[PDB]
Amino acid sequence: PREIKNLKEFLAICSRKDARCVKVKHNPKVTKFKVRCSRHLYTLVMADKKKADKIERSIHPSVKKITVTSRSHANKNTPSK
Amino acid sequence: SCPRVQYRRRMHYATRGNRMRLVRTPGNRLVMQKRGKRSQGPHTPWVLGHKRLAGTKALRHTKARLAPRHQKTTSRPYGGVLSHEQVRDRIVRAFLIEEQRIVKRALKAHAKV
Amino acid sequence: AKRTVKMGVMGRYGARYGSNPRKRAKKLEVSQHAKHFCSFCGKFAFRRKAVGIWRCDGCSKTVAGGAYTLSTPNNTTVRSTVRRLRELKQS
Amino acid sequence: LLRKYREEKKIDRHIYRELYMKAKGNVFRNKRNLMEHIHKVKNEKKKARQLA
Amino acid sequence: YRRVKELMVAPEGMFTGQSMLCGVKAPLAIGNVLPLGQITEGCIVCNVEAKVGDRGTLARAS
Amino acid sequence: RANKTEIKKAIRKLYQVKTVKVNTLIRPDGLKKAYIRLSASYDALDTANKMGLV
Amino acid sequence: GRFKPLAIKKKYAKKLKQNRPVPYWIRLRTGNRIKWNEKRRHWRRTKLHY
Amino acid sequence: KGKKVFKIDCSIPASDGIFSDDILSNFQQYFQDNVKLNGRKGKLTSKVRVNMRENTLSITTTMAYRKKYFKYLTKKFLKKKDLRDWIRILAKGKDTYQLKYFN
RNA sequence: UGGAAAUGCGAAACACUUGCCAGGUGACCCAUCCAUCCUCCCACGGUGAGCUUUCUUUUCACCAUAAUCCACAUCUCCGGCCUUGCUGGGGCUUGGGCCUCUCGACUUCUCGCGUUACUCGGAGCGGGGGCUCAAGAUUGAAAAAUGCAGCUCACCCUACGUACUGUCCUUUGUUGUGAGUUCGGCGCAUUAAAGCAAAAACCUGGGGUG
RNA sequence: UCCCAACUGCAGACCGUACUCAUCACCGCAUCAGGUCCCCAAGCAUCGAAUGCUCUGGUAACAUAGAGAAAGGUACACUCAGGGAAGUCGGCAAAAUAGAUGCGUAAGUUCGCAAGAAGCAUUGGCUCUGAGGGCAAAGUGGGGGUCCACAGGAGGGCCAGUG
RNA sequence: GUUUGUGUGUUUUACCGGCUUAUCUGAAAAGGGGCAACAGAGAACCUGGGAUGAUAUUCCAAAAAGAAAUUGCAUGUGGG
Repeated sequence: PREIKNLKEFLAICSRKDARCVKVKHNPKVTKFKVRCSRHLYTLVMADKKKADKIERSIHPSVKKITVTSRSHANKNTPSK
Repeated sequence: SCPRVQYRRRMHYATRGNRMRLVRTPGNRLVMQKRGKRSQGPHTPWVLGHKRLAGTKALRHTKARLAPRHQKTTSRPYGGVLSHEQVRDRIVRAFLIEEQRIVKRALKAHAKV
Repeated sequence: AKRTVKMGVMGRYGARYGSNPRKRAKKLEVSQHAKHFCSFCGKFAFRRKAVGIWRCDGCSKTVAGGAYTLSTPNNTTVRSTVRRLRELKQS
Repeated sequence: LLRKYREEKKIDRHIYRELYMKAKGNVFRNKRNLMEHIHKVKNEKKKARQLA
Repeated sequence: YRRVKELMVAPEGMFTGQSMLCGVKAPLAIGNVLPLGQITEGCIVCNVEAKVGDRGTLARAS
Repeated sequence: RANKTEIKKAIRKLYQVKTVKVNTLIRPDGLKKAYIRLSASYDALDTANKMGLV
Repeated sequence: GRFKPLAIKKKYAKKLKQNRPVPYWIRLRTGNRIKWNEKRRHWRRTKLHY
Repeated sequence: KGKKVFKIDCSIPASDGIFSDDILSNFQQYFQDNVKLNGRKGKLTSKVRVNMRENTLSITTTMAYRKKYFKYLTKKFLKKKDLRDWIRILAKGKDTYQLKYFN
């Protein structure tokens, strides 16, 4: 995963042509925006809610993003009962 | 035991080229991994070796393929493999002698006429 | 801390392996290990490796000059001999 | 001890080295002694100074 | 660069690889290689041949 | 005897599909077993009962 | 040992299939002198060796 | 102000007046008491301090301390007063240790 | 293609050839202690579990992977606009520069020694590379992992949910690496090759033939 | 010149793979106390992969067994009075030897040893003490707290407030 | 019109640069054959998995397993 560091630079990524996926992580502080691209998951690390939102807003419709999320249930099963 | 401690490759031995080094895991366990090959390489030149380079990089044989030239680039001729002083020397030595050689010819050149 | 009355290194063999030998040996221990002059760099630091294999610490020069001590009289003499003779040979 | 002293000036170099060797042929026989020693010697230099 | 090598059989202590220029058009440094005949009697040579084209059979010991 | 490749060519053509990946081995059972993930474009169970596999 | 060539892989395979009760359906036929699965290999007796 | 504090929710058994027909009083007295002593026979200590509310006990101290002592203090204690019943303790907050009925 | 220099770089492009590269590029014993990494134990705290009836601070548990950057601030300059510049760890290597140690001295050491005017040492600089770190960042926590617990249709299901918590830090004692054949051994001297970097080379691109 | 970089897209053979690896899977003909190379290795005592118990793990071992307390045996079982090798080919056997510490140590010797030569002496527990290190700030005074300092906080949030 | 700047023509040619048909030149010995290492030398993955009955640094895919690494080869664009 390669980490991305300035907002603009990131925007270019989000439109990388490939840049499959992004994803939003929230933790205390912060929220990581993780982009799924080739060779890596290029990732820009967003603390700030204010800016965060706006940049989050900026998401071109086309944006694939999930936010980091909780117990999905892994979904294995054993095939009796 | 109390650890352990298992083997992550089949050849179990210690071996020269072989090393492993220990880690605490995310599963929080102690664990071997292999710890690669030594700094054998980028010595000086000179006389059974035996010193090392400057700037340009010191590693070992599998690494170099990788190793970048621009990290492998501080330089003067014959001494991309060298750091100053030996090179200074070898310059110097030619230069002068080759003056005296010329001088020698020149000495003899007057004696003839 | 104690350094024996008369045998140096020989302390290793204790009593084993007899006095006359101890004599014979003692002699060479002194010659071979000693630090001995450098030629050009002129200090004594020419140390044996292997079997009389002598590099100068500190001018990093290696001189082949054999056995237990480097350059025999004979050799030297010879060295003169040649000095002379060759010299004469030119002279 | 020596070194720090040296940088402190507490030791002068000649003396520093001397103790170094002296240390090396130890006659300092405990720390306590040595440090003491050093004050005293410094007295001799001061005496020397006063004298001078 | 580009030369001709200069190390083989060991006689006394020059330090290695040295530019000895040889045959009778050798000068006569120690180790230098001159024909024995054209080396002067009483001189002390080492490794003389015998076969000639053997580079020192005789005295090939230490 | 099959090398992986060949198998890959064959099935895709034969079954109108593409496979994300194959692990194979031969057990001394004597047979090569191919573990094939069919792609998302296909469902191995479904596909099973295209064969009419149970 | 750990590894053991394909040929080798073959020898067990071929054998194993023989190391079990003769096909019974056969046994039933007319005039079946048939004692048993004679030649069956085993291991705590009969290592195959080598 | 500087201290370490834990609040002991003793809610369920106190409520049933388990300390011999009480509301937490008797337990308060007992609790301040067993802590180790010397000085020879009849000398007492003065560095830890205790408040009981309507439905809490709070334990505050200037000095830092083992959480370890409480776990004994209660375990050895319930077993000591015959108050063992159906309660079990868990760490509710990193500052509140809770007692519970279950089933 | 930068800086007196040690020594520089997105790319300064330049491949055959070299009686080419004492080029750790493979390559090498043990050996030494020592140093420290690693790991490891102790123990402090602190959490969480579990223990624990006449007595106690008991027990256990308390984590983080490869993989990658190294841009935070000092300082520039605390943010007008921050623009010189991007200056900035430790602690082993060497080098480099200035000064030039001499009445000798320094000098570094556990070790056997050494050094210095063949330039010590001292300062300042350059770099070598175990290591460790550095805003530690990425990784990374996120169902991380771990432990709980509260509830839950239901809790004897279920799906095993659902929801919640907590999930930590100084600190003691073992070992890779420190590169040599690094302490000794030594009538002893510690495979090889494929395998790699570099050089020299320098023919191309900065050209109108004729 | 276009490939002296970049990124990106698109695809990855082959061959191994269980498990055993030994007081039952190996090998002793044999479900054998014999043998058979390699990695890992806690806590405590302590000289310490010792001895020893132990954690962690694993055993809960199995190895026909019970039932039994006689003869004979065997046992890596003891003990013996007085006595002290008479015994015995023979001190075999067995027994006497100890750690450490301190003290101490004859001949001879190839000088190196011989040497734990010899031989003494000491060794608990308790309860104080001593000696033996690292880590800061040379170092200081005066004046100000009738506040002297700022970006930090609390409380004043029933007033017709303001954001 | 100049001179200059810019853009274009499958212009033309000269000249480079390239690339392939193509033609000539053009290497020597313990090495004129090839094997020989299930530990030397020794070229790309890590951890995690409400994960198997019995296998996995191989099973877990796109999103929550993930994150990697490398090769090969394409492609466009970028550097050009």
